Amino acid sequence: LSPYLQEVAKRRTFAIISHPDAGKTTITEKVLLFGQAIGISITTSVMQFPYHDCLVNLLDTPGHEDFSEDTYRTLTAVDCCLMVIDAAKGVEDRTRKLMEVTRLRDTPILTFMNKLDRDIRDPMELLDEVENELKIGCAPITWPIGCGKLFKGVYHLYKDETYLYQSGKGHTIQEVRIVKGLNNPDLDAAVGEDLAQQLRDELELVKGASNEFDKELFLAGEITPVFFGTALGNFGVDHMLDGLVEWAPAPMPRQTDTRTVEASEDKFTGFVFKIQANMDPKHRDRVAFMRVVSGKYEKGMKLRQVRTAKDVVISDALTFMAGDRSHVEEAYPGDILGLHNHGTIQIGDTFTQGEMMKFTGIPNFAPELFRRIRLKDPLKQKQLLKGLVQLSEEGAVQVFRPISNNDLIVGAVGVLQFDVVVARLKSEYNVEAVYESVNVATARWVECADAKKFEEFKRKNESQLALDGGDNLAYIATSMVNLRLAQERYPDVQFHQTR
Amino acid sequence: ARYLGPKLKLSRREGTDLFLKSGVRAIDTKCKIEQAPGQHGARKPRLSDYGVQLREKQKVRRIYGVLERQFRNYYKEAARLKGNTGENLLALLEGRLDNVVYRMGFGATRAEARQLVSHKAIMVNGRVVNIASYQVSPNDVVSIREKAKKQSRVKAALELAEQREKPTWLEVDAGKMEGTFKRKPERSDLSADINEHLIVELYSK
Amino acid sequence: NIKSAKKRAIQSEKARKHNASRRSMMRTFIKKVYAAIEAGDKAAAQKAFNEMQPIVDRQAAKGLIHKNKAARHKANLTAQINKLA
Amino acid sequence: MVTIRLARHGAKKRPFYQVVVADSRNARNGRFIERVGFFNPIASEKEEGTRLDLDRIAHWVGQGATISDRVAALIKEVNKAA
RNA sequence: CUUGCUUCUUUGCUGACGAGUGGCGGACGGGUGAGUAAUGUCUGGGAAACUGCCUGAUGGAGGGGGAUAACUACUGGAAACGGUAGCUAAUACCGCAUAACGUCGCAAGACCAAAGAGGGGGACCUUCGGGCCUCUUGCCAUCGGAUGUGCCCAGAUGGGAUUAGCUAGUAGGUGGGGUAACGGCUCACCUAGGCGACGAUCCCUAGCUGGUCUGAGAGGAUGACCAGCCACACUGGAACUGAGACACGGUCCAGACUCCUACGGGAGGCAGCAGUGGGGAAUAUUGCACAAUGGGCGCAAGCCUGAUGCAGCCAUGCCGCGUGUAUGAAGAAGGCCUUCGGGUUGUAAAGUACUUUCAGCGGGGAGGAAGGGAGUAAAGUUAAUACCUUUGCUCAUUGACGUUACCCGCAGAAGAAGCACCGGCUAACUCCGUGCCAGCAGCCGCGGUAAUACGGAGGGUGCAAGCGUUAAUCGGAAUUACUGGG
Ligand SMILES: Nc1nc2c(ncn2[C@@H]2O[C@H](COP(=O)(O)OP(=O)(O)CP(=O)(O)O)[C@@H](O)[C@H]2O)c(=O)[nH]1
Repeated sequence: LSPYLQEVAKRRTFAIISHPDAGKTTITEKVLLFGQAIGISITTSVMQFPYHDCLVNLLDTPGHEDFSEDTYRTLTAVDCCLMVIDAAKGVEDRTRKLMEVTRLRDTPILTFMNKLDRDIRDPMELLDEVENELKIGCAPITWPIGCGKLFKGVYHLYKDETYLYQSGKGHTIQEVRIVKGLNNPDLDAAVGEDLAQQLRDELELVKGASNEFDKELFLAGEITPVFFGTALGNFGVDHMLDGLVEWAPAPMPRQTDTRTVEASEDKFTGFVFKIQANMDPKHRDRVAFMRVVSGKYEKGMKLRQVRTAKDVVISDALTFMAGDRSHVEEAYPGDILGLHNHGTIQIGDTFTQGEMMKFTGIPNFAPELFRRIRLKDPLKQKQLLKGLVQLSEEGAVQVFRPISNNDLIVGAVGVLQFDVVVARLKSEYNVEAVYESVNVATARWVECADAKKFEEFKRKNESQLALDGGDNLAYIATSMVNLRLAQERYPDVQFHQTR
Repeated sequence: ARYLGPKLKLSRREGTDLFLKSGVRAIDTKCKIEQAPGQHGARKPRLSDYGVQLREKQKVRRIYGVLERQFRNYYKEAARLKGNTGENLLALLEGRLDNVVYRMGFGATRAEARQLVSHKAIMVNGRVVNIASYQVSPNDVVSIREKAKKQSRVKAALELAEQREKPTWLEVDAGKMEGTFKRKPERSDLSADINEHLIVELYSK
Repeated sequence: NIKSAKKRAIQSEKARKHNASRRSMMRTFIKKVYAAIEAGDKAAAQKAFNEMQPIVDRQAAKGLIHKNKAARHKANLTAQINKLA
Repeated sequence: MVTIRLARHGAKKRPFYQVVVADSRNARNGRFIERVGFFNPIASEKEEGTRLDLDRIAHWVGQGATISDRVAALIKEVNKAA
């Protein structure tokens, strides 16, 4: 009964994934209220928390199809899963892609139906849509009142608690009085008799057409529980905290090449997930989000870079207290740090204290080559010859340099390159580079062959090479026929994707 | 550092035998000496004063294997000594370790002697020296360590030492390969042909 | 600036009244003798000099005066009071 | 306050100290009154390892110089009966 | 409840220790040359001086009092940050006694100070708070020594005469005040002086020097790194504490710029180490440790040290090593030239025999380490074999560099060569392609259909992990001539 493992059990992970326009930002802003801490969606934010019972971390992500290449590798970081589905949107291709992600690792999933101020369909129809278009069951607990603007209450079943709702509470934290009973006629007078009888008939349909809760099958995520309430009315997310305490388990072990490393061992396993597109007040530091679930921190600990095999002393470790990058602080294991890296560590570089093995991560994809950099106002190119190389290590942006020293290609795996265009208006970013249409086709398949054999490959077509982010040379990708000639050229390679 | 190239073309360029390709074999006559430095060897040059000074400098440098900056340092060390500069410069060139190993007969050529010094074989006063720029002090004893002694490469190349002049200012034992260094060489003893005066007139400006 | 050794500041505040107050009363006694120089009474001048001498030597003892300022005061003030008498 | 102390001359990984009389508020390589003797910590057995003139040192002891620990160890190295 | 096994409230009674009073340090160490043409620096003297910490000598260290923080109760402010009413200690503060070669004064005479703590104990004495004996350390006053700082004078330390007059506290004197101290340093009175063509006043520029580079020397530019001094700490001004600041990480006021506010008011000054924006052609890591030196405090152990000792990056500069050595003609293939005979690349490459310097890997492994801690013995000290100082002697030991320098073994020539020039100056020649077009060039200069000068191929020369170009200084330049011109 050592307190080390007892507060390992008090560290839990819920990141947040949803549909576009679902309400990630509002619900994270309002969970900032619930712990006494306080285009669309271009950031990632971590909220550790000043919470009372446990210390459950958050990890935001941009939700789109062209976005969310962050969450393919940071849903591997997070043990659990929060889903947010709107009724006007429903189960769409975003949700099917997210469930294709989450079924590979069997994450426990608690869903949260948002936007209870708007118009919402029948609850049985929505649960049948979930159970049909996902083929994964569910067990509802509550259901609010009626339709439209009539949603003014919450009726628990496994807690037997009836709460009411007040309007206009988005700015301040207010409390609504509690009615205990279920068959209270005063509740029928305060709510409305016929609507409450319809709600009781729907709860009887829930009791006659659903199942109960599980604990061992909750870990696999077969019957995923749902939760109801709005994100603006300051009401429905206040009941989420008890479920976050009671349902989520200990942080699970993660797979290495040898075996799974549990949360009671040593040799801190914090490899880097994102190198995020940073805001730059005076410095970059790029970012280091980590997986330090295993092992309690030390202030003067000396990490070991496994892929370069070097003893690197890192004494500064930023904790994300309420979004602001706080002071030099050590913590309890199960948290995510932020360190100060200067062009040294890429995505997924592993860390131990001597176990020289690797994980099974990096689900990053191959890009789709959009246009160029042609440098309007051609004075002071060095802010993009440095600062976009700062972005070239990231999973979204990989800058391609041709030999002719002009026409530098911005790598995008998504479509919307407005992120970098907005990022070109910073303290060390002042060049515009307005876009047009220039055709470079297919992804530049990165390959660096073994010695004595790629030399003549460089020699025969020396005008057909291109430097990459990180001093790589793919081939050059103008068409599929050139890649067929490259495969005909037989480049025998110790292959590493870097993507 | 080292030239490591056509060590036979240099003797054709200077015309005189620079002793770079000495070897076990005798005077070769296998490269058409004195009549072909290169493609245009039939041309007779104007051969001015700066020309003969530079050819004399390059001749002495490719005899002794010293680069330009290092030979300018040897000239700076020659102009500061007593006597006259020209005797002191050739005494400093003879005071190199590889030249002493060459005069002992421990190696056929000068580059082979430099390689024998470099690969932990030549030892003076019980202290092994690998770099050939060691200034040999008077009254020293040079030898070869027991782990590198007589792996035949010193042996047959010692037979060439039976055909050389075997000068007075150093003595070899030739039974255990233990040389003995002595007083500094006189100007009228070392090779009797090279001209220090052109080197002094070149480095005087 | 934030410093652990800011105590030397406010303690010097604790100095800048008290020692100076002693300096204050010191010079007022000196000025009292100047009143006798404006009075012409040699007996009152001698009484004021005998009143100011041990206190100015005590102020010279406590590190405030380097016993050459107060020595100069005793010298020229003695010269004035025996030139008047 | 005067003191007799080492001055830390030499090159990197090649120390060569200078025992010297100087004020404590001056720099290590700074202004000094006069130098007396020297010490070489890498002076393993050869023709000379340590010179130390005890007359001027005794004169500065007669003036009130505070001897540091290394200079006192050198005084105990240069012994009157050894 | 395994009754001396464990649970546990009080308790400063100990080892020790947030905060508070107090002592010292913070005026050293570190950073920059903004300002400065003499208030600065260097050389050489001098008196009208101070000097904590270090140390020598001679004496004292006696007897008392009042406040206050911390701590309590209330209360203002969001915070920063206090106020009111009480309690208490000191090596904190203030009187009284007491003085001398100390201060004043010609003398007579007057006055001037403190602080006690820690270790051990025989007899006596214990209101059982302890006195008392001894040792160590601290305090006060003077005379000194050294150090450092303050002050004065002479010489030297850029340009401009298209800067020829400048000065009114100005020049000096008397008297008062002031400074650790002479001093128009500062005020009252008197005279009209003072500087200047041997450059006064004004403008621009600039930290000064030992030194660096070049030069035979004399000279010229520079003074970046090492070191001494001066000046500065966002700008200006001002004082207090303190021996030493009119103050980098102290205070206040006024101004500029960022940030918080509950908007009443406050916080800040990287010309510190790191790191960032911008500038520019151009310059590094938000690293380890007090292991050693030095500085601060403490008796000591111990604490801090972005100085330092290092580690990482940059061929920025110097130096060394290697990228193989010996042998090897069919004088092979390919390229270039040709009078198409042949020559050149070329012992170069292939082949064969050895070796592995340096990198890769696996093992030993110094030195920078002196000290400090515990125990024992001896000599001092003292009543004391107790405490304390010193010296031998026994034990456990103190490394960031560090996967150290260095040594041994494994494997395989295996992983390691570029850059400039080729008309003369100045080292090296041809062919092909344009054709006064493209172009090269440091100067003579070439290219107008046979280019040793442009571009390409071959070959050679020079330097070498560097090579060319650009920028600056000196020499050549006796073309700034003082050496040394007309
Ligand atoms: N009335 C009401 N509006 C809501 C609620 N939740 C979200 N919204 C609205 O829906 C929109 C969702 O905004 P946002 O929080 O940025 O969505 P998002 O989930 O972060 C988008 P993305 O998935 O890309 O990260 C906003 O206009 C917000 O006001 C809710 O509970 N009630």
